[PDB]
Amino acid sequence: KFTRSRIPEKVFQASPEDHEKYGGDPQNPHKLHIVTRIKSTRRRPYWEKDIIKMLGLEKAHTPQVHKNIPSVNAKLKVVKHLIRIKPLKLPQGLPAEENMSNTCLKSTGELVVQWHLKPV
Amino acid sequence: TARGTPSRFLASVLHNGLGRYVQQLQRLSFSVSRDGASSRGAREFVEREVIDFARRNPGVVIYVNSRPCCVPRVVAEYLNGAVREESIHCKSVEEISTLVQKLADQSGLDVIRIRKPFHTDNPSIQGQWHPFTNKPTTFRGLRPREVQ
Amino acid sequence: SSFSRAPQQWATFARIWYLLDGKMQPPGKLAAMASIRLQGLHKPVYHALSDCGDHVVIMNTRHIAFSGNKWEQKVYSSHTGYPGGFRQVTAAQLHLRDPVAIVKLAIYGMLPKNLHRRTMMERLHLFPDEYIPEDILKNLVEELPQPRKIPKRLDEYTQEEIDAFPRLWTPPEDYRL
Amino acid sequence: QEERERNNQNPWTFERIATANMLGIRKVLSPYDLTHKGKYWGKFYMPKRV
Amino acid sequence: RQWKVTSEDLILIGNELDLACGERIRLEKVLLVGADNFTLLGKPLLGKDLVRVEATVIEKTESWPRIIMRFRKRKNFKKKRIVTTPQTVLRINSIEIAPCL
Amino acid sequence: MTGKELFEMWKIINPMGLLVEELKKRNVSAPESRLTRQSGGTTALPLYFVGLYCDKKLIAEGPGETVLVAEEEAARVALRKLYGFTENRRPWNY
Amino acid sequence: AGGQWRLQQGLAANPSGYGPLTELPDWSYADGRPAPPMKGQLRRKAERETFARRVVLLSQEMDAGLQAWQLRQQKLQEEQRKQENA
Amino acid sequence: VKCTKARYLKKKNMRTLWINRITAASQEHGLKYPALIGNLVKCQVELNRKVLADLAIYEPKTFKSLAALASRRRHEGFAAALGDGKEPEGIFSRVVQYH
Amino acid sequence: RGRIPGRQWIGKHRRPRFVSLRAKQNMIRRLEIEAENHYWLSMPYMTREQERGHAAVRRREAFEAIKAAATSKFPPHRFIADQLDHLNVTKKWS
Amino acid sequence: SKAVTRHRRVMHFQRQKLMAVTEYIPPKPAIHPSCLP
RNA sequence: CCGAGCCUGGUGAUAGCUGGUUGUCCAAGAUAGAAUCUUAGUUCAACUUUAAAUUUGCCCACAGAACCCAAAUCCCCUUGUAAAUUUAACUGUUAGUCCAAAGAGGAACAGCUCUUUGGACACUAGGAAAAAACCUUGUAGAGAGAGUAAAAAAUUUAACA
Ligand SMILES: [Mg+2]
Ligand SMILES: [Mg+2]
Ligand SMILES: [Mg+2]
Ligand SMILES: [Mg+2]
Ligand SMILES: [Mg+2]
Ligand SMILES: [Mg+2]
Ligand SMILES: [Mg+2]
Ligand SMILES: [Mg+2]
Ligand SMILES: [Mg+2]
Ligand SMILES: [Mg+2]
Ligand SMILES: [Mg+2]
Ligand SMILES: [Zn+2]
Repeated sequence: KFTRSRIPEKVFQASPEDHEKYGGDPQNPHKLHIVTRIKSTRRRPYWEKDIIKMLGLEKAHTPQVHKNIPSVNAKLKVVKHLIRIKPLKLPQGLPAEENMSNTCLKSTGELVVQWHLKPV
Repeated sequence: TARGTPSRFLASVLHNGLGRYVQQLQRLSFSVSRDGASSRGAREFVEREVIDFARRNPGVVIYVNSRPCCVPRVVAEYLNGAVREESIHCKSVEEISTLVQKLADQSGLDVIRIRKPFHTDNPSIQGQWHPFTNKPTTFRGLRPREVQ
Repeated sequence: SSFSRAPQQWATFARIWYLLDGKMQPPGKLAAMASIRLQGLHKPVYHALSDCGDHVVIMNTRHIAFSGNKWEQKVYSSHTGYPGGFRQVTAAQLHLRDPVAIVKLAIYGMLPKNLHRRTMMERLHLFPDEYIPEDILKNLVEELPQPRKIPKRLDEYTQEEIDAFPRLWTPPEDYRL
Repeated sequence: QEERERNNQNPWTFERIATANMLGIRKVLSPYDLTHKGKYWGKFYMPKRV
Repeated sequence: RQWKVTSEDLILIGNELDLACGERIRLEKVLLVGADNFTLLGKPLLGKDLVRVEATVIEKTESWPRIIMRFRKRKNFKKKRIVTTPQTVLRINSIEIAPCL
Repeated sequence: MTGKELFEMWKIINPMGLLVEELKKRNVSAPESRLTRQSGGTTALPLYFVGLYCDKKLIAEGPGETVLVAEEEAARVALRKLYGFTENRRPWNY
Repeated sequence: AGGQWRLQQGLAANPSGYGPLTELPDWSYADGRPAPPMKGQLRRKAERETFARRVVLLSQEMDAGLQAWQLRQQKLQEEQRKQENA
Repeated sequence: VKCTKARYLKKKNMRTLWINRITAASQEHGLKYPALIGNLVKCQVELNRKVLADLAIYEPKTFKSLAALASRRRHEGFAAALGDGKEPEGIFSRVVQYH
Repeated sequence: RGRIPGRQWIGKHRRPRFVSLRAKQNMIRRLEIEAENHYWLSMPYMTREQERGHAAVRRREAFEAIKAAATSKFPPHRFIADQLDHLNVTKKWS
Repeated sequence: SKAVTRHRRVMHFQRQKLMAVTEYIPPKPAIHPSCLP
């Protein structure tokens, strides 16, 4: 009968080809996931639904930030097929208190701290 | 409902925007009662706010009848001859203030379904489309399959 | 523009007499093109409420060609209304009895199923062979192109094309052929 | 069949999809299917499947 | 919402702009400008210094009452709501282009 | 006045004659009218395009039900082009 | 249309999402005065501000936790030294 | 109920009419709508379907200029398909970077 | 002719649905996204013991705020002003 | 019905989509190994 | 209009059964079973609802849970989240259908019947032809705006020294 599926740990062991493909350095790994709900939590079990609302993904295509740590990766594994994950990487360093306002996302997972909304 | 309710195309009175804009509300006629709890808001409004309203809008004229009436009402006459009456029965001062100001901002023509959200009296530039715009001509203008 | 209202409207919504030759062209896409031109989608001023149809003339419907063994496999079926009145005819029989009916039915199918279908089919015109009445080929505008080109035959291939085309193999001389 | 399952250029295999549960397909699948991966459907046996 | 406009023409907008009637405003965004023989395209929008599109507010009115009914059958589920949205009228007074190019 | 066009504000008879006399005032050749395109000549709702050519170069063309109507409409177009009251003209400045 | 192209180029899939097509002010006074911000842009700015605040909060919390682990392991080493002294 | 549920089909029908009209004008100028709109987006012009259709009707010259723009962008994209890099990018295929 | 027994999508005999390249490409792109998610869920930043006790203070503070909000429940206040303002219904001019 | 049947039990649409995605695509070079080599 | 007349009265007889049940708007909300001359009903439980008091509620990390003869589960600090328990007052649900999975019965029949896990329906919308139960998709309005979701079946087969 249908039950919540346990995932083998060997699945989450990236190979060098996967590293070269996705551009993720195993050393100095990222620390923040941006997550976006892509599929309906409907026609899904209650545990997936409640974990979704736990993570705060009740609305779709609305990116939410979370940590890159096992306690959270557990839930993200439970509902990995409902959601898209990408790292959060920024060149301009963390947003300072003076630049809290003029922040801006990018579709590429970038988080820019200055948003001049103007071409070069 | 649209099919039962009449309709009209968007238009302005005398092309109000091109030259000088004019307050298209001629006149307001309040009818309030000294007594009657229904009219206390209207009485407070004519006490305090109507003065500044008239000072702000000199072009409009305001008449106050102040006679016994179970329901206080307000009539609004426009340049077009359009009359529009609203009953301010049991209405607060700020409510009827908003009411009067939106009546002033409103144009003197019936609010009904508007077909198009725009109006261009000169819509065609570069020439309006006809079947022969985007096809070439023929040498000596010969139809297909004809000798001369 | 600088045109007056009624003449501009008239020129915009005027009807056009298209002309097409069906010499070895398939009735499917022939009727596709015809249905488009008759509905009036090709007009950027199209709206179904406005009758923006156009007249179309087809020629040489007799000399039309299917893809495959359609002449034998395809069946046009109809019921007269009476018992035993269910009759099927292959496209070959239907062509022999009426060379226009194939393209007519194709267009009647491509067209939408409203009451304007019959008016559009009335505006349409079909001719089995290369012949048009004087008025009908007089009130034409242009001949829109055929959808498919016709491949060349050996009697049509000029000699220089054959010479430019290379030979692919060397036969042994000892061979009857 | 072993060299076929080694040579298939398709990056996607019933083994991988089912053991990972990447689309909630465990709903439609059976718990025995992850070992009867593609070869079996009920009693039948489809060797061309891999 | 994109419009095409000329001088001395009207447009309607489905909300209030917090502007007194008769007041003039400059439209910044411009996807396109064109004359009888040429056109100016943006990537996506044109420069501020290039164009000058000015519109005067004419009217602020409550839209005609829109009925909405929700009804489900044999479940005793019926409801009405009558809504009037605010909407504003603009008139395009002038369009000018600059020598800058 | 904005909306109304010129020949809707001002009535004319023999507009092609008016055009001819104006072109004589300007000292240019008497133009000839030639249909450029047509459709449905035998049809009950014919469509014609008549262009007016001076020195074998066109200055105006007009559509029409019939040849005569298209010709007078093309003359009207030429008069608009001359007097500068085209529909593509500069709006009134304020 | 073109959403994948926009994403590959770095722009938003929907041009209405972000960029100059929506974020700029749609009108200003003819005198050159600036108009007040739109409610949409205001709420988007507030959302982005909360987003950045949350990012900073999480990074600070987690790096502080890592530093605490480090100093706890250091104290462990030190108390092992103390034991071997005893 | 039908009045209130008719709004979505109004939106849909008018979009279908805009697309039909633009497709007609595009194939009148030799192109078709998918290529046309894709190339327009690639050249960074976000002109929606209603104004595109209105330009096709009242301003055919501008519309065929846009169609030529689109076709040239197609040919540049095909040159890119031939050589992705190691080549000069198309003059129209170039993009403006915002920040 | 051509009917099939019972309802056409349930039971021992049902209408045969068929797959298309559209559906195939859609689902393979979905599971490509899911494989990228696998890759990114790999490569953790911290371990269990590093992750153990850093957010305890924040969680405690949030729960104490919830506790305070739950305990803080009383009727609203009552005012002579709001009680007497009902007398203003019989306002009238002298 | 049961899991095991005499007939081939019709599978779920997602199931047969998965089975239609997963196949043995036979790999060969762009050049056939007979004519050229 | 006699398996025992008709009139009146008791009598507004009784009915676990049928039918019916009147103005507007909003919100939360289909839920394991036990006993019953009981299975067309009811009482309790369970679920749901309202108002209160308090603090832990859900997800869960190592460790931990049988000899006989698998999917998963219980417990579970962290973490991510904001719910939970108790107190007071009732009502209503307690005649259920399909899909996937593990099984039993039957013919390895049923749009068949019986248990368990999950989903959907009995709430909107798009699609698959129309379609309850399949796939996408949920929190509510106006728009003559835009990006997407699921979403269109492919197959032609046999010569021989
Ligand atoms: Mg049936
Ligand atoms: Mg079963
Ligand atoms: Mg009796
Ligand atoms: Mg008797
Ligand atoms: Mg009773
Ligand atoms: Mg009943
Ligand atoms: Mg509700
Ligand atoms: Mg009973
Ligand atoms: Mg716990
Ligand atoms: Mg059954
Ligand atoms: Mg059953
Ligand atoms: Zn070969």
